[PDB]
Amino acid sequence: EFEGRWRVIPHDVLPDWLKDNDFLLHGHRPPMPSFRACFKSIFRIHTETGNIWTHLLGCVFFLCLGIFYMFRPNISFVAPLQEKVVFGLFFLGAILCLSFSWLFHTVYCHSEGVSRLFSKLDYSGIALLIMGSFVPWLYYSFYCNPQPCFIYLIVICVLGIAAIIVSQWDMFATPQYRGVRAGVFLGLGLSGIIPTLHYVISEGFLKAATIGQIGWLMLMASLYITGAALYAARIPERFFPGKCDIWFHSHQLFHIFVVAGAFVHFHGVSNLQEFRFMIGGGCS
Amino acid sequence: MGEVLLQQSGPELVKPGASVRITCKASGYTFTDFNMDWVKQSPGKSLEWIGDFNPNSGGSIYNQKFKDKATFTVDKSSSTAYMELRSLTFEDTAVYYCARETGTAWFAYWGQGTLVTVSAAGGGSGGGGSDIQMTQSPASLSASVGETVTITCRASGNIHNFLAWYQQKQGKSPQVLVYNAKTLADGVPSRFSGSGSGTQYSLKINSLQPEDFGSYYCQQFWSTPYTFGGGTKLEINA
Ligand SMILES: CCCCCCCC/C=C\CCCCCCCC(=O)OC[C@@H](O)CO
Ligand SMILES: CCCCCCCC/C=C\CCCCCCCC(=O)O
Ligand SMILES: [Zn+2]
Repeated sequence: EFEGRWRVIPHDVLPDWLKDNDFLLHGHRPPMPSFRACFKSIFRIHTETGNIWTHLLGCVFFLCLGIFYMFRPNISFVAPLQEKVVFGLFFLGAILCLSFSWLFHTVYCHSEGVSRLFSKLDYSGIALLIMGSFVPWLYYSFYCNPQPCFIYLIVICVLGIAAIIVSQWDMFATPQYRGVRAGVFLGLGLSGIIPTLHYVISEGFLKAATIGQIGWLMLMASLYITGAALYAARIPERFFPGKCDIWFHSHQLFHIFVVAGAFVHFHGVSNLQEFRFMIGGGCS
Repeated sequence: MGEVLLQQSGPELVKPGASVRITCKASGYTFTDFNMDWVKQSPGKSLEWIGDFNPNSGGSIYNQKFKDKATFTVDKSSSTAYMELRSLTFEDTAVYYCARETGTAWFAYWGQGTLVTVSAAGGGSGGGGSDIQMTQSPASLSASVGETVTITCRASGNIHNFLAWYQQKQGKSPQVLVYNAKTLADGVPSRFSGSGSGTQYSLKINSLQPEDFGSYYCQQFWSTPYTFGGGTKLEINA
């Protein structure tokens, strides 16, 4: 259409607030203070196309997954209300995290204010994803051990809330603090070792490894570290600046890792639910 | 290069019914990266959008006023843009500008201006008005130095904050002050402040200075054809 006509612009002519990655040389969206232009750009080819769709498609998937999970027969669960509320808080975190991100990337070029407000929701989004992922996992791991289940939930809440407070800070969004962000969110997810070690100390090596806690956790931690390293080190556009502007840049690859990582986590924690079903409720 | 410069051909004095080919030499950037626009300003009158040309694609979009009168060509090799005006009449006596678009059609860089004078001293039609009407208030004002002035722009339809403010000194090309309704352009003093939403926008100059006199224009770049406001003549008594 002949309304809100725009063109992809080189990195150099971007305002300071829109200059995030110096390695993405071309294909940027010019600052357009119209949500109309912003939401149509979802159907255009630019630096954020991949970013929008990865978490736009992932968002509907987790929503349908969340919907279907809730409608699961109450027969398949030992405590259908409890397990459904624990899985619910994970989907609440997954859906919110993804919805915030694809919305942020869509409305990224509106204004300095819109970017500021939406970037804050984007970072806070991830902290809700880490907090939400812990709730079902911590619940199944500390099923017949209620005191640590409760303690560890508070530490994740306080740390997650701290990560939400840290994301509000304006210096936090600067490209120099990219490393700080990567470390902050890595620390939050990597806090998984405290409950794991407690679990391993009590359940046993064989018992923790029998159940795929380790197989699943090494993979979790791998995605967590391989995933943050890409974000912080800006691979592969660090080498190859240009040619990676539209496809397969670090943010795009990282976006794929969030969707992939959240699905794999759901799969691991859905197995714990299935095992508990075979075992039944209570303890020896 | 060091600076983005748009440089056009020299003044033209033509016989009625002739044809002129105006040149715009673009330097300081990748020529193909941005659209180039052509703007006509008749003597003592506001700016009119002739059309835009995409140097990469080679695609031209024309204002229907100039659909028959103007043609856009390029030379990606010499980094020049051209505009051919044909079957020239007395009405065509105007200064024609090339203005470079950035992402959105607000003009950061302007050509010096080529004057086409149509004269039969050596031996047709009219101009309309379409789609988004830009209304500027006041048409003229005069304020003592240090005073605060507010200029408004009212669009016939919603332009979605795709509004730019220009200042024009006597016999010079307009220079952008504000783009995207509130964003302040590079080198423009903090005195200029752009505010507005929907169809009603305003420009406020605080503690006006002797350099502040000139003509102020507002441009809408939401819909095509892009339109300019009638202008505000600002005189400084001091
Ligand atoms: C589970 C997540 C669900 C998220 C749902 C989000 C839906 C949003 C989709 C489409 C919105 C289309 C945008 C249409 C709205 C444009 C607003 C506008 O007029 O903007 C210009 C103004 O800034 C100036 O007047
Ligand atoms: C539960 C899903 C885990 C999947 C692995 C995700 C990668 C590791 C997590 C966090 C470290 C990177 C955080 C980047 C911070 C900047 C915010 C942003 O993404 O825009
Ligand atoms: Zn993102």
